[PDB]
Amino acid sequence: EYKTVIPSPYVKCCGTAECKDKNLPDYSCKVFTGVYPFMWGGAYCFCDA
Amino acid sequence: VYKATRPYLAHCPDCGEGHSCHSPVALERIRNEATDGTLKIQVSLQIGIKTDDSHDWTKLRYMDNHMPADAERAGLFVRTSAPCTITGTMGHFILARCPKGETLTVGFTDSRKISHSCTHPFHHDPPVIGREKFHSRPQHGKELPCSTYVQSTAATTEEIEVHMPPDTPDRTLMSQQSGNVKITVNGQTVRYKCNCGGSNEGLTTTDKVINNCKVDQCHAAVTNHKKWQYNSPLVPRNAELGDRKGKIHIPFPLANVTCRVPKARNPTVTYGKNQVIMLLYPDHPTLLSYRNGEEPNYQEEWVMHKKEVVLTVPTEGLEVTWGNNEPYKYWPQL
Amino acid sequence: VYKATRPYLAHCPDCGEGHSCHSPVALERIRNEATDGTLKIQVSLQIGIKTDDSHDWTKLRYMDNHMPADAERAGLFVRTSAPCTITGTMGHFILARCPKGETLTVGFTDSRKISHSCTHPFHHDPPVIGREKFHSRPQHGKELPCSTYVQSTAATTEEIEVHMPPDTPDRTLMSQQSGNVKITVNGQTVRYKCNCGGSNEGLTTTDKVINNCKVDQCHAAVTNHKKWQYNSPLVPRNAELGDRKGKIHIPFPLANVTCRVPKARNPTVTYGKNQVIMLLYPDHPTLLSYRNGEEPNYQEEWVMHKKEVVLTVPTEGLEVTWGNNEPYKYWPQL
Amino acid sequence: VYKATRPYLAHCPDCGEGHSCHSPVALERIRNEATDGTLKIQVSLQIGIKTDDSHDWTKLRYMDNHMPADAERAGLFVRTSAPCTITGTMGHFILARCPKGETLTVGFTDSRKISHSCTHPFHHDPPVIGREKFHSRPQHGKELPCSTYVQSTAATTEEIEVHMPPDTPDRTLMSQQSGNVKITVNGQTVRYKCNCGGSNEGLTTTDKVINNCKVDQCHAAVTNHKKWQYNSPLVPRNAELGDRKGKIHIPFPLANVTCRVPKARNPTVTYGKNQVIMLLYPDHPTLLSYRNGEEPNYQEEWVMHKKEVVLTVPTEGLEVTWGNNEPYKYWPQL
Amino acid sequence: PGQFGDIQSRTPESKDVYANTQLVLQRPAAGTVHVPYSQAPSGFKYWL
Repeated sequence: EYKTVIPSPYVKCCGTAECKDKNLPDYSCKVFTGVYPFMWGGAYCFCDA
Repeated sequence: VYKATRPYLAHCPDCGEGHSCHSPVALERIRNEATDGTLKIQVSLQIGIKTDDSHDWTKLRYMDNHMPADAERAGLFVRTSAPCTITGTMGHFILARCPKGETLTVGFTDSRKISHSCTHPFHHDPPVIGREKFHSRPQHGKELPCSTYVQSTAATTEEIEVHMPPDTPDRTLMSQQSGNVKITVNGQTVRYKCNCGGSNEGLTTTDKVINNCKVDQCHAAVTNHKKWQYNSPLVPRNAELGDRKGKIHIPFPLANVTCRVPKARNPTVTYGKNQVIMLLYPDHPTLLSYRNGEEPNYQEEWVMHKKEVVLTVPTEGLEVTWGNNEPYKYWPQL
Repeated sequence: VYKATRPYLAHCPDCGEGHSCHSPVALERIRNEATDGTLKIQVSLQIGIKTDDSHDWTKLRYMDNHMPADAERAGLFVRTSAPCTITGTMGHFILARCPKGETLTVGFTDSRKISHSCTHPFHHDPPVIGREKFHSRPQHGKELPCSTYVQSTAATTEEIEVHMPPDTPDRTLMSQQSGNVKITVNGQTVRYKCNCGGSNEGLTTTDKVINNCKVDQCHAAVTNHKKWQYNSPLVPRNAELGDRKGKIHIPFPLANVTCRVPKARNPTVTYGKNQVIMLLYPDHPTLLSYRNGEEPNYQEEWVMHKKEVVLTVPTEGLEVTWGNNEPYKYWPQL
Repeated sequence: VYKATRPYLAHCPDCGEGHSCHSPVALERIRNEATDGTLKIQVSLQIGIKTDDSHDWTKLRYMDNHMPADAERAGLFVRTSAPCTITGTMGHFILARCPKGETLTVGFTDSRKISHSCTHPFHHDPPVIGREKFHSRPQHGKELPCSTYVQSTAATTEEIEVHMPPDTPDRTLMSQQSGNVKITVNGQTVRYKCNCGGSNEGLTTTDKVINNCKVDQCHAAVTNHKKWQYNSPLVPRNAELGDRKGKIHIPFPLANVTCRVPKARNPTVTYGKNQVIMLLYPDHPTLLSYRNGEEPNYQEEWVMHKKEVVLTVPTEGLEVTWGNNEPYKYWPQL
Repeated sequence: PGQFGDIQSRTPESKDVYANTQLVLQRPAAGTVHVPYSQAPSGFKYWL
């Protein structure tokens, strides 16, 4: 049986993150734009867009 | 190890009545590799540890908004379609024996009551160990190889990834002075970002002021660097540091053990021309399997109640297995 | 409105262990028109109102034999095959999210403890909203039209019929003076009937005496005329007055809202001569639907586990919908 | 009869979490001959009797290691897949109405709390009385013959076998004098065995000494002779006496009674050439049965929801039974 | 993916393993920190 290693996502506030080709089995990387995430005490990022 | 680690708040899709929340009892991962049916559940809180890091089995520590708080272990519950039997608890891990279900819920009680629960969709229907679907575990029976998560507190084999925390958002950290932004740290590490010029970074251990900026243009979140947290996909990564990782041993690892399985009673056997007739009287669901030579033609059926079975015995021979009993062998007379 | 209305005792077929009783928690009607699965339950008692008519969410009022009494809201419970999640309570109405069941039970606790429950046969298995059978409600998902009973206290649209009460039988109202029947009203409206001549009717607001009659030959019951009660088929109509009716607005009306849902993963797609092959890997039950031109030939199946599907793609085209995902369109190459 | 009998400790395969123990609430036999679904459960303890032999319905007596002790009747519980409804308790016997299950658990609470339970594998799914699968028992309905275990305390018909005890191990009976083994009887019958020469048998009513032997090499157990105990296959037979047996009457015997059952609505009937068409609208599961002449060809089906049935009416005639309704008779026109 | 050999390890002690599991990362929910994904179920569990 396989196992899916998912680390903490890199939320780049006020910037654009870059995916690098890693030599790992079933390696998947995706950068999502227009993200505005929230934590318990409000928004995690200073920027709206 | 709990002096460096801490309980945390993470995303949960169902905190009650299908509504999402920043849960102090958030579900991370449910492990079901144990053939005995035992579930290894990972949660955002820490059981058996107090806020002062001391080990106490009657206590539980969870993230209460800004800082961790103590809760009772008796108030901790695990349920699927009905309540589960908790077999062991230590830190982020829970061991439970659950009935058949489609969801998995883990909850607790604070100090001022207020029940916090986290529901995740999880198909639980553990496969049968052996050839008999029984309810309670017996003292005596056939010894069959099975896997379980050991009840032992000790952490020596299995592990999890840990790193410095992210940022609990809190808008109360910022105020208007008088038409500018004032960030009051209160002896904590606060990560701030403002939609204004000059200074808008950090990670600060001291109070900061942003002149000619509005309170709505700014974002504040509890800072850190002094503590460790599980590398959770439900909590964001620390932006300042790179791919900095730590690792800690975890309790209840999976190991090869023995499972005791019950049996049944030998059926009343009657013979015929190249055939065998068995009057099966099962007290519980019992697996009935049979095979022939070159063409075995394997057939199986779970016998629930009183059933008469007519089986053809070929010249090569017929092998019949009735539950946990040793296989019966039949041959025709020349 | 609760100054005019009152909680009451009505017939229940099962008050515990299959035995019928005059229940203070009697079930009137169970409404299940809400597509989201929410049940609107009508009961004989009144939740959120005290005996003095004042509104208090922590309190409950029920008919305690002769007069109404106060009870705790925390002690109120709703269950089918397992306990339900109560989403709202006001007067005779309860909103609940229940698991799959064949019966519906609503109960509470008095003052001197004593649990009162009412069980009615009710088939509860709410239909799936969308094309995915999920457990917990998500924050983000596809917006689909659904109906629910609103959580709001306000009563402006829906209504129930009300009228002056029926009759609570009480033998303590009658006594022998000295070998005749004495009916002592005690500032109430009492309906009496005696198996003797002269006067045996009413409905009286004053004390009445029946000469040369036995106490066993008479029947006494407390009415009312000053209060209103739901037009219940489990309570008799007032014989004196005709078809006199009243009406009151009720909380939690049914309304059109939006239900959030999730989606599945895109299957590994392989093509062939006028056909499409999909390797479906569902994590939970997922609806698979497809249609062709003039003859659409609609077909649907709930996919539970790993299944390979071979679908014929006609010249006109084939539309395939896999769970909550947007429909896939397929056309053959010329 | 309880002055001669006593509660006892016996083997139980599951005392909690699949572990075997010497249980004070051990299950002996579960009787399910009652067609109404009532279970007659036999246990190792005695309900409604105190240690001083006096009858008290609020009390329970169980074997507390060496001597019997008092416990509360309120703490006594019976459960299968969910809790059962206890209908009667007296001595070793419990009457219970249980939901569908695969195991049977009977438990209680001591004095210093400590819950004791005994789980046995038992398939419980009681058959339907009549032709309708209902939940709660009605006041009015069709009178059908059924069997039950009567609620009455009185013991006049049914019986159980009793005899002098077997063996209760007690290490306090032996002491070192000064480096040898001293067995102090204390006016009881004690069975002793020592891993030393000379004398190591009995069954003694007097004090015995074993010279040049260690206390760890010896085994002591209280026999008894003054009390009676149920002839339990979970407790050993008294070795000294032969096949000496006693017998006592037991409460709640099985008897022929009447069970009240319910019914439904006449379907919309349409006729055709040698056939009958019925549009069935059931509110709950309803049994539909039919028969023809010389060849009746009996057929039956449980109707759950809206279903149209097409039945062939032969020249001899057709009899159709829809639930608890009187059978409908159909004949073709000449 | 979803078949016998979706994950292949030369020896049970091997560090680098082969993997072909239909792992596809999805866009996170509005204002939510999580990593949603769609994945072919265990080939070994399927083979069992």
